[PDB]
Amino acid sequence: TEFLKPRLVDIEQVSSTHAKVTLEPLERGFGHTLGNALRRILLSSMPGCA
Amino acid sequence: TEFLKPRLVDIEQVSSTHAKVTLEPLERGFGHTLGNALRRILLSSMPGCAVTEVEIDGVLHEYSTKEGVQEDILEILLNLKGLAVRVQGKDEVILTLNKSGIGPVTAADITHDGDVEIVKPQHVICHLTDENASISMRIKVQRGRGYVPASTRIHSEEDERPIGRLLVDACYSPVERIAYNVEAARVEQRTDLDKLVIEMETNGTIDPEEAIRRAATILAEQLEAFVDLRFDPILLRPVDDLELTVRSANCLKAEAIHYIGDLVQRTEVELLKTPNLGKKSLTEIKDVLASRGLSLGMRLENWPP
Amino acid sequence: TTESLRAATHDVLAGLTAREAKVLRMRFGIDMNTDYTLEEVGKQFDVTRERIRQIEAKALRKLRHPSRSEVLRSFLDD
Amino acid sequence: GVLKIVKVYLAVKRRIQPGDKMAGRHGNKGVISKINPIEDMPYDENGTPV
Amino acid sequence: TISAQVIDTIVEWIDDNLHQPLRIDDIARHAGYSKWHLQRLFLQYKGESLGRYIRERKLLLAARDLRDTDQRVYDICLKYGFDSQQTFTRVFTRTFNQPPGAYRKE
Amino acid sequence: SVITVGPYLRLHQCGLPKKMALELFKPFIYGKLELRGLATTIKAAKKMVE
Repeated sequence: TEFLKPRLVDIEQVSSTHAKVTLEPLERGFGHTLGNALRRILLSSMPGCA
Repeated sequence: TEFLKPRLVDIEQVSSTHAKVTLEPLERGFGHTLGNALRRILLSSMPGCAVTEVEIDGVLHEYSTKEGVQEDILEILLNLKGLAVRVQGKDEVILTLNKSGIGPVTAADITHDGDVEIVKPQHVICHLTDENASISMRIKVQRGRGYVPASTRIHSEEDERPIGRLLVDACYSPVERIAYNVEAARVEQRTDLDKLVIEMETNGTIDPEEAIRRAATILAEQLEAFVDLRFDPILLRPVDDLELTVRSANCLKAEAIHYIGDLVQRTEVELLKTPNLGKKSLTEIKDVLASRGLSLGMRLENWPP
Repeated sequence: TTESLRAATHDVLAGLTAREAKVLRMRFGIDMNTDYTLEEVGKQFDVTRERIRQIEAKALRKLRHPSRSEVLRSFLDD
Repeated sequence: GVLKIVKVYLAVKRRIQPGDKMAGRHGNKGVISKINPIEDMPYDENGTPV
Repeated sequence: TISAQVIDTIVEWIDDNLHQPLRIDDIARHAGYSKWHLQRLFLQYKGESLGRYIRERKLLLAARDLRDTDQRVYDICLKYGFDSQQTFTRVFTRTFNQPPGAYRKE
Repeated sequence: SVITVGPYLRLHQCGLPKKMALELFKPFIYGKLELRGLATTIKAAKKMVE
């Protein structure tokens, strides 16, 4: 068990409302799963006032 | 707003090695994503030990035949490909095969061990038609995850193994069939919420609870990245404790010199001319100064400790 | 390979002494048409043939030094 | 004019890799585009992934 | 301890030095010793002149290179200190009373 | 070489296997090896590439 550990590198801030975040490569099937989890958390159960 | 919900109680082992585990608590909008993530990590992040390296006596290569064997070497290897072994104590074990007589030689003939467990004894391996000759082999079972092809393992091995050691493709995926279904659970107050029936078919390799725990551990380890991640001491030694010759430490402390700074401030070719030291001390002076990034007549940055 | 080898030999001869490189070029024939023998190099430079032999041997012994042969050891197979 | 001839007959596995032409009986000729893991493949409801 | 450990350095200098000859001016410099640093040693510990001891050391060192089956006989004496072939020939003739080839064949 | 079915890149970029430059870019490999000096000679650089 020697899975690779990610490391944040680029957090590029183009504007106050946009961001390009580069997360280091991991084993296959992990990046897409993490992206799906992130988008689901942010667009399905994101707490906020309206 | 907040919720913990201690859950995941499961003893379902009905009629086979196929568990029906319900996953909870699940919030509205997380079912499909949670199920897909769990399936991904249970199919990718589950290590398993199996047949990796075998050697059969009296066999030159895997493209030959053996007297008294009904099948071929390739068929025996393909049959051993679907064999799982449970190892608890160590990670690398060596099993032996010793079976004589006429009949189907199965996995039950392999010499068992205290920590080595066989999944099924009826796993057909080969067949012997004559009792004159027998079959014997040594299987080296190592622990690993993912999948290692033969073309990479043949290059990663730096030492050349002797003739007769066969190369076996080692599959490290114990989970093959798996699915998840999202249904509505019976809740006392918030009738909005639901259960996730997760079905899997493992060859008795990893327990469902242990598999879920390892999957959650791997997920937490790969998630914590977003949570957590946003002078030379031998130079200050005196002339006596510098591990030099005897005459290089006794004569220097007699001319008002007791530190390396007073020695490096003065010129070497002008100070070594005193009839108290020797010409060989220039070698030690060079080994002390030029080997640590020092020049002639330089000034030290911070000489006091 | 031959071009790199001859360039390296020319650089080594230029880095060494003048008369040593001249004798080595007149004996073996580096950047020279005719390959003179011992007596020819002698009659050209110095009548004493033993001095030419000593110069050639000293040049060979200096070329066999490890600090200067570390770059020529790579051409051992060629 | 030949003294000896030594034939080796070297056997190679040559496993499946992207770049091989595959077809069927009706004639659906093509090529192996990529080898994606079993996780990144579509699947049925119960037991048969694609 | 004689002249602050010159014996422990002379052997090291002899073992590590090249075929450069050893004389008063050569050796005394970075040897840590004066002419008198070495005269007392050569008189007490050795009791032999330098020209004979150095020649004997060179002969004992070349006794193995002659058995190493080397074809460049002219370079054997040069790689060990003898700057000329005639000097090494005379030294060997006065020491062993045998021709160079007679001992090289053995 | 054989074709492959997958973008895997942008418009003005294409995907090539390690070998193509394994056999075609070796002169440039030797040149930039002699440039930085990571190899002793060209004859040794050829063996290091092999």
